Amino acid sequence: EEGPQVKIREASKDNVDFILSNVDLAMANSLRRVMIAEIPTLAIDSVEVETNTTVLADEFIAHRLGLIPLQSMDIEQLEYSRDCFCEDHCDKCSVVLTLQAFGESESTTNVYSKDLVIVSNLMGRNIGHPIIQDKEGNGVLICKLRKGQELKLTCVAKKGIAKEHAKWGPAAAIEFEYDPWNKLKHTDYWYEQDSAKEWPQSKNCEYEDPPNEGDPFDYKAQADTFYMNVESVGSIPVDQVVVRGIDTLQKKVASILLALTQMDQD
Amino acid sequence: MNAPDRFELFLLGEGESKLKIDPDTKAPNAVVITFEKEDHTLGNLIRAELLNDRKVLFAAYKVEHPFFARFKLRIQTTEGYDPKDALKNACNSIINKLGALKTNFETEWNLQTLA
Amino acid sequence: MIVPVRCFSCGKVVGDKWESYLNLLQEDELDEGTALSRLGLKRYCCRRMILTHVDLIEKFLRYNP
Amino acid sequence: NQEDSMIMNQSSIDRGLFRSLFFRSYMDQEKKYGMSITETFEKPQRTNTLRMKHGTYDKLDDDGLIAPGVRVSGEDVIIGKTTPISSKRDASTPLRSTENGIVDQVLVTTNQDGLKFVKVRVRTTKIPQIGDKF
Amino acid sequence: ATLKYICAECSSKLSLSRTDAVRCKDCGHRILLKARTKRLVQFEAR
Ligand SMILES: [Zn+2]
Ligand SMILES: [Zn+2]
Ligand SMILES: [Zn+2]
Repeated sequence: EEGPQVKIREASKDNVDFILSNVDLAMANSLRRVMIAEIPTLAIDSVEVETNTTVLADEFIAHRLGLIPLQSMDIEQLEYSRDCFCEDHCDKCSVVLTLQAFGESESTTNVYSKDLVIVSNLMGRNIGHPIIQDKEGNGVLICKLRKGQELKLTCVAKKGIAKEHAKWGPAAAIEFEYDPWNKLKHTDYWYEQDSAKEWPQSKNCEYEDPPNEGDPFDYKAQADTFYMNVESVGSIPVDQVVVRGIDTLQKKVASILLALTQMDQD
Repeated sequence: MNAPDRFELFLLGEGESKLKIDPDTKAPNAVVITFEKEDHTLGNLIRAELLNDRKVLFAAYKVEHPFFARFKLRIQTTEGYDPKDALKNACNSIINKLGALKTNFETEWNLQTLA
Repeated sequence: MIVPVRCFSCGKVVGDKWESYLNLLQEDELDEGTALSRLGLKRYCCRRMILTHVDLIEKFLRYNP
Repeated sequence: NQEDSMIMNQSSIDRGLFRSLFFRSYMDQEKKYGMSITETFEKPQRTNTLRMKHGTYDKLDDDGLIAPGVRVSGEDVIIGKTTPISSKRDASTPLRSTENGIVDQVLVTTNQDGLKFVKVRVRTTKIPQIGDKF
Repeated sequence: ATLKYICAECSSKLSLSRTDAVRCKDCGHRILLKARTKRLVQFEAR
């Protein structure tokens, strides 16, 4: 189109291999990071325990519950408990799930992420649904129990980003590479005999012209074209984990102007 | 125990401003801006861009010490050109480039098939 | 000791795959090396995760109240 | 990470990496005196002596113990007990001043000579922090 | 409705008060535990 262009190589529901071209490494990275850390998302963040007889101790379970991915499509229309005006929390800032399990089965009964039960009005919006990608559709085996083992607790998912704690990160691994044929000389291969021989070529050597002796050293040579691959956990559609990345970062760079403004009044 | 609160990494504490600009006395026409509750993500980028305005004589930034979410940015510019502005532009540019990158990523995406 | 939800290293969900992996072994009679590859556990950060977990919880359950 | 120190991935520590549990067990019995003089497990107060502790006794039930779900801390009393001597001199057991956590399991038994035997168990999860050793 | 103590083996809500013997109504097993609290305990989820 106009500035930094893209060209999606393969693409699925969980990854988005693609070529970010004609950008600044700084920027490629800035985004890279923003994806991992500052994208809003929802997750369980408070666990009230009424009853537990499992073998796993309270907080043990509680810990896990925070990692069980949750729905976050419309997260951008749910407020941060801290900014909402309720004495603590409301449907306007949070989702509430439930979990009650009993060892009825004569053989090890299973508690799964699917057993969660939203109880707050989802005010009509995609949010708080125990994301499942499991084959049988039970996803995340929370825990197991024996005979008369019971487990009753309540959850309260709120907004929050990865910097506050990882359980809010949506990203989870991101492939980042550039200049497969060390042309900018941004590295110096260690070797016993031959660099080229001992150090594997990357699947990206293709998409870029090989070096070829003779030629002098391209020093004015900068670095555009980055072979990234943004995976996802689900809470958000792999595409989003890149758009919202792109956006979030944008807003930050934004606020800095806005700041320079109020600061201009005096 | 002596652990700082996780959110302090991004929530401006009672009475702090993202920016704070102090005029570097060492050299002429150059300043030092302190970015509170921010890090490399933002910094490195505003430093890069800032490094194009050919009217910008100097630009660099550093994170004081890991423990603290914040960084100082020193920008020095050609006479009659005030750096505050230089920062402004470099900011906008980044936004504009990102916006493009967005439309464009969306373009390619819409024109795809999942499996 | 119950499967870890998500990989310590990269965060990629892994709490579900426990049971699948265990059958792609006992049933499907496959080798770990790939039974994992099958469950999409590409790079080692996630691999070392499943390949190593020691589901002690079972021995635990096997007690009483 | 210089000088035999390392940097540890925060994210990993979050997703779990290296958290552990930690139990501790305080214990107590009802002294007996040949000429039938015994101590007791209760939630006392004033009653002459005041020779008691400083930590909240509240978290204490009437058997002089803490219910198992309770979150304890500072020096709250984990066990109420009094000694008779001539009326209410304390003998309760506060939580180790430096530790704090959650009561995990209480239990009351008899000890051969039929006195009241009891052990409390507090549990804590300790996440890897900066000064930690590996 | 309510309880207090329990049996280490034959897990069965029990309880009593002072000098009521420290055994169970069936298993002599002179041990006994104390059952959770009414008070609901809350936990951070990180
Ligand atoms: Zn609210
Ligand atoms: Zn991994
Ligand atoms: Zn019994």
